[PDB]
Amino acid sequence: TFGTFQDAYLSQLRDIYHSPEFRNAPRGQASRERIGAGFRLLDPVQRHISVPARRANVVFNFAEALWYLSGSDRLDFIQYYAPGIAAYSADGRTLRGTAYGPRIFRHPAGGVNQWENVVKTLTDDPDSKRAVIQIFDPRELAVADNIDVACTLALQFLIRDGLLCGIGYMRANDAFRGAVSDVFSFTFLQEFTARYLGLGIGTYHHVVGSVHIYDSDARWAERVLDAAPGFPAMPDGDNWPHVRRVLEWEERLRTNAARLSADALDALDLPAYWKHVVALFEAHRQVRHEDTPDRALLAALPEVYRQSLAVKWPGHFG
Amino acid sequence: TFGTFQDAYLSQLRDIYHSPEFRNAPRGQASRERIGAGFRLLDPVQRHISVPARRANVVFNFAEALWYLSGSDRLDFIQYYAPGIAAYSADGRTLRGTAYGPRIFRHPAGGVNQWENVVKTLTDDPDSKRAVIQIFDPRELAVADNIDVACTLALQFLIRDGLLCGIGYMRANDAFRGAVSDVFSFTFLQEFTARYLGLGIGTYHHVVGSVHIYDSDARWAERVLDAARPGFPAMPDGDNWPHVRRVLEWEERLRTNAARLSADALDALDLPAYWKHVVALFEAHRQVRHEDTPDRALLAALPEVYRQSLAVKWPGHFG
Ligand SMILES: Nc1nc(=O)n([C@@H]2O[C@H](COP(=O)(O)O)[C@@H](O)[C@H]2O)cc1CO
Ligand SMILES: Nc1nc(=O)n([C@@H]2O[C@H](COP(=O)(O)O)[C@@H](O)[C@H]2O)cc1CO
Repeated sequence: TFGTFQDAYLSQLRDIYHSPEFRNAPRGQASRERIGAGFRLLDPVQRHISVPARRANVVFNFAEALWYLSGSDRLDFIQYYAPGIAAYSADGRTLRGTAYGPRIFRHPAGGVNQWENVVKTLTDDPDSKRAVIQIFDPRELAVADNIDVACTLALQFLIRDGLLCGIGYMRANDAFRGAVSDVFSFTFLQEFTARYLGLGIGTYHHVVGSVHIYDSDARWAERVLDAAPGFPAMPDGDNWPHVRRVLEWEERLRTNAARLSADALDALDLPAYWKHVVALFEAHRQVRHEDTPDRALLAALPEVYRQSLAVKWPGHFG
Repeated sequence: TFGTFQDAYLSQLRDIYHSPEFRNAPRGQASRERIGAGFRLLDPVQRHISVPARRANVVFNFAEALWYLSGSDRLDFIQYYAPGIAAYSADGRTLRGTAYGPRIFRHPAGGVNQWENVVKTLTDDPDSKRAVIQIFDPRELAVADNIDVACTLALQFLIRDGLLCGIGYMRANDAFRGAVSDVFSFTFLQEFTARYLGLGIGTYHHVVGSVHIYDSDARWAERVLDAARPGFPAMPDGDNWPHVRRVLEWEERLRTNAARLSADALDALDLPAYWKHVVALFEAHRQVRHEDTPDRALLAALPEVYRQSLAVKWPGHFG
């Protein structure tokens, strides 16, 4: 049990690095591995990694989470934030097991909106043990040479003592890279669902069949291990309308069809929390489309976001 | 980490009974509960509970595991061994989320045989992290007033250092009743698959979202904790499918009382000893359920673990 994700993250990293149960190479990828590893987070909202050596990218974090909420399988959206992700796209325009959006909101086994069913289930029976969103699909193993098989099995939500608790079940997780965005996204969905239901946030449990550090990340992992402000709360109630507007801005900014000044960002008809997210996308637009870094944009952000930007793009925001 | 399932079972039962995290009533069923609970078993073949006050039923345990291997959703098969399982059947004919057989061998999503796909995946890439059998299905929550939603999410197998390791992921598990048969069946599947692949048996990991004791079982759970050996036999090496097919033939004939076998007939069956003993369990159960003469010579030839289970479960017949 840990207070924040960062504590759990570093502890797990040091477990796998120092005492791997196995060294092997699934699909030719040499790794240090532990089996059946998990942890419990007391404050899932504190979901960010702030160790400068890790250079955690809060823009990608929100982008992935919102990509999931959009229900999209499209590569163009997500690869703009994570260029290496195209390696998992067979067709060069969609992602398959990597795209959790369709798994949540239109699962290929029946075309089911599981999020809605979870909400209904917990509304009809608050104590329910059945409120599960399945991610993995039985057909992913049926075809050979599949380059993108879902590594998350399911996400479960439970209301306990008036608080929404979350559990992520994974068959496999990159403990150094992927875990950072996976735990961010799962706890983001947990918080989002809690606000929708009018509940407080409980604990988050993470459990994984194979947790591993790829040997190709060993140097960077070592640098993070040698190294050594609060994440803001999402506003109460139904955030879908705000998410819809944020997604409109995301696309306009990503395609460089529009740009927002510090004053224009503050003028947006959005809660402060979501204004800052759009601000992250404007900052990312400045990077990607080589536009002038706005220091006034930077100064208005929550400190956690300022730090992430300054460390990730020090030439722009340092 | 525990050596045997009994050690893990008793430790967990004590945790939930005496130190529950929550008290609630999902679907109106008052319970003591802990969230995010699991264990590791170093010796998954030792999968049985022998505490007399628990009255663990080894015949049901094998019947459930074989019911799964048969790929069947039929109620008639399984309710013969566990009459109370009828409560989860909406049609009096089949089970839905309780029936893991079809989920494994012809999953609702595509009709996929996931066991075959797991074996192929591990054959092509021994180190694979992908060898998962999905159990749960997204349509189960879309069924209005569903009385039988799968509580197992998935089973995963990994080949590590020449051993097959197993992981059972469940959204919910009854710590008193269900856990006994679930861990039996999952470790049975694990062993069966290891033998088929020519591997030794690795660790078994059990991971559960909600682990609970129902208040209706509190008195019995207390008797077990207040009350608190011989080894469980190993399944033969190699491909056991042919033996399983033969055992399922005998299972059907004995259950329907369409056949019966004496102790000497059982001993002379053309099966490995391990599987002969399982057929004998079914013959013993037939004697009980169809009111035939108990064969004490049958009882005497069984492994001690099975003798004990029969003696405690049916003391009037085998005590
Ligand atoms: N969300 C994810 N988390 C992750 O940790 N991964 C990583 O990508 C790997 C996919 O390779 P396998 O299908 O061989 O497990 C996982 O083992 C895991 O290390 C991938 C995704 C999907 O992009
Ligand atoms: N294999 C099983 N193990 C189990 O432990 N169960 C128990 O049956 C309950 C089913 O009710 P829910 O769908 O409300 O979780 C589970 O919570 C669990 O307590 C049921 C089955 C299938 O009949």
